[PDB]
Amino acid sequence: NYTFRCLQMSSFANRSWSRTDSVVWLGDLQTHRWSNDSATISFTKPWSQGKLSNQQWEKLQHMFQVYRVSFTRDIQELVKMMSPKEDYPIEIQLSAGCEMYPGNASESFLHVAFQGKYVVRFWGTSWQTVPGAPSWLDLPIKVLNADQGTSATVQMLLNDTCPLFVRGLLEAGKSDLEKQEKPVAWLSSVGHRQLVCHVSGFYPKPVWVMWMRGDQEQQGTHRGDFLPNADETWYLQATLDVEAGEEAGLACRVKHSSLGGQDIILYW
Amino acid sequence: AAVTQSPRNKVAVTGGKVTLSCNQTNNHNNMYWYRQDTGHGLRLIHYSYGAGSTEKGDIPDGYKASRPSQENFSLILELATPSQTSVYFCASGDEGYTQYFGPGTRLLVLEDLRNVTPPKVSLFEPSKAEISHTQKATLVCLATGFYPDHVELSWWVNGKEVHSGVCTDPQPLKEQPALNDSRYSLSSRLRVSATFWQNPRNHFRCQVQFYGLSENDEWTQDRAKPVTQIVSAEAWGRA
Amino acid sequence: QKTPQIQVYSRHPPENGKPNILNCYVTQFHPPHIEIQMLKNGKKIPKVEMSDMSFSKDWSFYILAHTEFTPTETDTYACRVKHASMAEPKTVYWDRD
Amino acid sequence: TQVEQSPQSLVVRQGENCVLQCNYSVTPDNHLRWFKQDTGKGLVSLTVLVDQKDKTSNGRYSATLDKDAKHSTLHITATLLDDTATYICVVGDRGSALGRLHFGAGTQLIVIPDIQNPDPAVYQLRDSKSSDKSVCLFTDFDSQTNVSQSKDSDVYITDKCVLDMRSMDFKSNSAVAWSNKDFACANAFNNSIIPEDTFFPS
Ligand SMILES: CCCCCCCCCCCCCC[C@@H](O)[C@@H](O)[C@H](CO[C@H]1O[C@H](CO)[C@H](O)[C@H](O)[C@H]1O)NC(=O)CCCCCCC
Ligand SMILES: *[C@@H]1O[C@H](CO[C@@H]2O[C@@H](C)[C@@H](O)[C@@H](O)[C@@H]2O)[C@@H](O[C@@H]2O[C@H](CO)[C@@H](O)[C@H](O)[C@H]2NC(C)=O)[C@H](O)[C@H]1NC(C)=O
Ligand SMILES: CCCCCCCCCCCCCCCC(=O)O
Ligand SMILES: *[C@@H]1O[C@H](CO)[C@@H](O)[C@H](O)[C@H]1NC(C)=O
Ligand SMILES: *[C@@H]1O[C@H](CO)[C@@H](O)[C@H](O)[C@H]1NC(C)=O
Repeated sequence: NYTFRCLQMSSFANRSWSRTDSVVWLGDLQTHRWSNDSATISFTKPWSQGKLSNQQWEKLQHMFQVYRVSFTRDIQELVKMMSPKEDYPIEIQLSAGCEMYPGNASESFLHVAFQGKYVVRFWGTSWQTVPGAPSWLDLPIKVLNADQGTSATVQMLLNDTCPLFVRGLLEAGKSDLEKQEKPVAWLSSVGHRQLVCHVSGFYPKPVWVMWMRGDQEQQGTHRGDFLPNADETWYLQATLDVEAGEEAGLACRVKHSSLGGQDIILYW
Repeated sequence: AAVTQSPRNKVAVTGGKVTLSCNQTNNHNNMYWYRQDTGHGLRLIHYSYGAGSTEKGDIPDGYKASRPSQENFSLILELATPSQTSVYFCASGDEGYTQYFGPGTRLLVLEDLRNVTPPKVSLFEPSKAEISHTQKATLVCLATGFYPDHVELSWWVNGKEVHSGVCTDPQPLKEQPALNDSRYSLSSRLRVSATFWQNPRNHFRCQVQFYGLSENDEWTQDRAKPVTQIVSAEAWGRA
Repeated sequence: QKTPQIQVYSRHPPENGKPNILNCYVTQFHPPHIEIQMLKNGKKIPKVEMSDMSFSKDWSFYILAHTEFTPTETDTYACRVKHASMAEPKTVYWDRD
Repeated sequence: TQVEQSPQSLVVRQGENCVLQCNYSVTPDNHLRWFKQDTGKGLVSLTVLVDQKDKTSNGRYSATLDKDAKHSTLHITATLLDDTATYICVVGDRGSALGRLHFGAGTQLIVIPDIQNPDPAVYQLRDSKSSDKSVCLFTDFDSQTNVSQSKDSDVYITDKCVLDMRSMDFKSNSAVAWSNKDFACANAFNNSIIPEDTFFPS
């Protein structure tokens, strides 16, 4: 049950300087990137083209190439239309794609953020502001919705191209997507004292980490955030707060799908 | 969706302040100023997204813009130059792509106004032989002795402008093709039916709208100040 | 403008003498213009690899710096972060654990 | 110059068709518009093409647009005299007010009128306010006659000019000649190759 995401981030420093950079995710694996520096969209996987032919991908990339230049001018021109209401620096962010469900089902989304706040989306056959959005965006919205050609393209991108493409990706990237890498663990410590069970190298994201005395799961164990490694595996740590000289017979048990029922138990 | 431009035609001196204005009652947020020079397309000078906004176009140098209100977008040439001789077009629009254009403003920027001079207009009455040979009568109007070439010749019958049966020289000819600042002449014809000319109640008139100096242009010479003005010539029909 | 959270951690379990990779995860900041250095004993480590910048559901940015390192008894490692939100640069040290 | 037109100029006889190219490199290309501009007047819209492959019509004007080739044509069927004008190609790069319009330099059309029944003559017309000055009007000659400017520079001869008496469906060429400096209408157009059947009255 996977979500495809096209994260775009655009900084407009002043009247004449901007950059637009994109990264693309399928679940928690990167499939593409597009640096401002580059004329073309980069694959970060062997299967990033999906099941699209070369001719289909070139036409798709060319649409984006025209979009990026066109997007840059439009923002610049929308700032002029609104000024002095809003001025630079400005940060535009888009989050777009589709979440895939079993059978043939999917929802597509295209959400826009202005200075870090979600304000606009494409919905149905038009742009609209979401709740909380400042009412001055109604002029930008009226202007964007005048562009009939863009509406029809975006509707085709959201309704048809996204789900079709992502069906292709999941077929093409099944083995990378369904990969199983094993966690490795280690222990450590730092008037109280805090024990730390480190777990690292595991894929996919789901994992269980408890501190234990025998069978007694120490309901007290604080779970950290999922931090990434550079090789598309995950890192997590669980801390437990204890009295000094009370570390005897404490263990860290971790369960994970790659271990095949054979849990890692480390004893202090 | 109508757009108006004033003035329609201006003769100005280097160093002068010229102000081309454009009024628009459509409540369009957006307005645009272009200039058209032979061998180019229209090129964008300045534009506006609303009262208070002015934006630089592709060729803004030489021009200031001014949007005092939703109705008026004014183009200001602070220190005029001969290079700004052009035909200037204004346009307006709402959020859509259509730009609704104005009728155009012709500007000529001279080095000096010393030779500026209005036309003498003469109306010439149809030949008695033409009437009998063709059953048609051709009046001829003749604007002469004028400079520069910014004239508009129009024909009027009983106080109403006529275009049917007219044609005016595509450009005026030079009276002294040697001399650098030669005065011009311009001819025009109005051909009508012999019985129309023979009706003594039809009043014919050739009018030349000459464009020259303003009230505010300084005049150093003895002769009459060659102001923007109308000269006409006039005749009635006869059996 | 929000203050960036920095977290330094090793890929593999840290054994002295053994080659390893040191990660620095910088998160929850905006705007995205940021300067990230990985330090060894205060000196700037050369050829630090950087991930592409990205963001979370709350639109806050994040990025992963990493570099090869072999930990030792004596050597200190850090991640140094300059960003408009902070008056001074912020250094967080590797916990060795 | 992102918008180029061909031909730069062309001359056709009344009733003939003609075709006008416009090629462009503007990106993107939302829509293409064709303007008609009369000498002196301003911009009259003829048609606007919007689709990837599009076709439009407007009476005797028809037009195509192919956005892959980035190319458009304007067909005029059965030219009339009023078509004498500059024709201007314009590409808008957005489907909204955020667009810039990129203008072609024009194609100059001239339509030569079909003079049905020539009756070439040279008449003398007198001034209403002062009947000792006059002009000489060479008129009613077909479009295959050329009118040359004079030998003496004190004599003035304007170039030919067609007028259209609309209620009668009647066109006629004309040229005017005059001089203060022993000037007569029989001698006025000596320097032009005029027909032998030209009528010199009285
Ligand atoms: C301070 C103001 C805040 C602004 C907030 C607005 C947020 C909306 C941002 C996204 C808008 C899309 C930008 C480009 C668009 O305006 C238009 O200029 C171009 C170019 O449009 C022009 O050319 C095309 C031909 O390619 C059409 O002819 C169109 O009619 C024309 O306008 N459209 C396309 O390329 C389709 C791109 C769809 C991108 C979806 C993003 C994942
Ligand atoms: C494309 O689909 C929309 C409706 O789908 C929603 O919006 C998409 C962009 C995407 O986010 C989906 O996941 C959403 O479920 C169609 O919009 C409807 O259009 C009809 C008539 O055209 C109109 O009466 C309805 O109001 C629209 N529905 C909604 C919910 O707004 C749209 O027509 C589709 N377009 C194409 C070209 O396929
Ligand atoms: C954006 C929704 C449509 C999804 C279909 C596009 C599939 C191609 C994925 C690679 C495109 C990368 C371009 C990102 C463009 C951007 O957001 O700036
Ligand atoms: C725009 O901002 C950049 C830095 O973000 C700076 O280098 C440049 O001076 C600015 N440009 C202008 C025209 O002021
Ligand atoms: C981003 O790309 C555009 C077009 O390739 C370029 O004009 C611009 O200068 C680039 N900006 C930066 C900051 O690199």
